[PDB]
Amino acid sequence: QGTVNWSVEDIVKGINSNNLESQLQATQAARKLLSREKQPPIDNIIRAGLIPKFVSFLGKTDCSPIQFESAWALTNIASGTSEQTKAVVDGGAIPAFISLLASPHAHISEQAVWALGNIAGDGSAFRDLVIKHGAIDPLLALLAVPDLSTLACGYLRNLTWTLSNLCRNKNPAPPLDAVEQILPTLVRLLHHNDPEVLADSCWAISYLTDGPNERIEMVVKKGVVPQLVKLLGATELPIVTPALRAIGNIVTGTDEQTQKVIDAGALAVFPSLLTNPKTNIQKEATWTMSNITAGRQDQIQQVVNHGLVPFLVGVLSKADFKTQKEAAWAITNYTSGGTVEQIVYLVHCGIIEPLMNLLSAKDTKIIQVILDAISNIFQAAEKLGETEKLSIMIEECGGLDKIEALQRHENESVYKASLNLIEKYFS
Amino acid sequence: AKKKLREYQQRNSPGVPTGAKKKKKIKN
Repeated sequence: QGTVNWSVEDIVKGINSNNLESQLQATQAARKLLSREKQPPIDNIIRAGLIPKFVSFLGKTDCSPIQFESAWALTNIASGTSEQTKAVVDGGAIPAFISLLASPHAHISEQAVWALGNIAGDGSAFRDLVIKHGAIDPLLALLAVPDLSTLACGYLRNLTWTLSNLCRNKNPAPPLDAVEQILPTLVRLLHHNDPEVLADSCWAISYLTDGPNERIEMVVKKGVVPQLVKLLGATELPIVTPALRAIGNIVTGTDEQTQKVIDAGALAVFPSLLTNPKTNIQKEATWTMSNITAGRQDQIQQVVNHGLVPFLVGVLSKADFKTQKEAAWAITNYTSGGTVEQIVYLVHCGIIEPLMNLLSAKDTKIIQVILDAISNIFQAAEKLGETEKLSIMIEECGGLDKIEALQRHENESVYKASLNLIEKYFS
Repeated sequence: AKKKLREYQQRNSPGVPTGAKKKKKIKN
């Protein structure tokens, strides 16, 4: 009841009082104001001029509670808009929080970890500014223990989450040397058994692999792909989501980097991923499939062997409409790279009729994707004479009507493929 | 050719999941 709902005016009167204990009470009252869930008055606290005082209290080494209270208060200002985070940074909080990482009070260090996570989380400029102030070495030193299990769960989760914000954004991506510094302890967190540490470690890896191939390689050469594939089969949705995002990012790289994903056994998880009831998992799993079917013929062959072509036929036949696109892409890239035997196998699995059904959509971009795929399929059946059988399939499922109704379309690409298709195979 | 996650999520996000960008502390 002592510090429950102070007015900002009372907080200001206490913080300006020349009594350190009065300032502590006012700072705790500020922290409780900033901790309530119904619209905490961050902007009023900023306008009263309290941030420099809070930042100054961070250095009060012989009053450890006012360090904690102002650290917590600043953490929650930094949790708001970019403008509010910037107010914390402009008060000089970054070097003061980094000095607090080494505190003998675990709860104070943890709070400095958290506040730096919020600042780094605002974006790449503050992320790189936290890095330039030297935050990475003291953060990583806090994880330099023989066994992470001796650390308190919340502490470890907070360190993992803040390291992942140092890995996060993309224009620009984090400094190469900082990524190299963090990765080894990140690999270690990826083997820790706590669902939240694992999820945030997968998020970090997902950020690091979202870029050019040299960035994927930094991660892939640390050996994490098998562990990512294991995490891909977790029952915790907060784990599979970033695990799948990372795997999907890695298979956007070279054929060789894609192959490590396949070597690691990832394709065996896809029967359940391509039927997963969370539509986002199923969308991203199908996108990931479309970058594997863009690979080599031996890689397309592995998709066949794992029985994933009926699963693509399934997603094409019935799924979220955005997911059906990814499946259309998966098919068209398959048709682009595959052998003739692999391509006619699509027809044997029933690809034709769900492709024709999707010609009824309005998104111009897929009529392209789809008509390309049937162009490639006709072209590969032609090398075995099976052009007629395919033309009657497309005719019997009402796909012929779609293809020819389509050369009155508002696109050069649509109706030159439409009308091309008709002359060699429908006359 | 392969489509990176930015081309992926160009015709998909907003709505694509990510970790927590910022975190408010409400309890001890």
